[PDB]
Amino acid sequence: EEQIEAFKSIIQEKTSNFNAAISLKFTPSLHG
Amino acid sequence: INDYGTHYITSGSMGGIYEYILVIDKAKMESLGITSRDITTCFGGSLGIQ
Repeated sequence: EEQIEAFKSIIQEKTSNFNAAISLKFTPSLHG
Repeated sequence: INDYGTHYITSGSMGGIYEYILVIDKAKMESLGITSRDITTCFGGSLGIQ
């Protein structure tokens, strides 16, 4: 009698985020 | 020698023989191995300058 078993399990996950917010308001009739 | 044998009988008995042999042998071997590994890494941070 001979018996052999082999199991394999691999899981991968990656997440990346990036934001960018910039505002400009110049008022020394002139407005921005 | 071949016609009359290498030896002759000098004594003995005229009984019966009963020889019974009952031999058994068993060998059982089991091996089980389980290995599990998990690793998780998360890093996140935001910056604010205004």
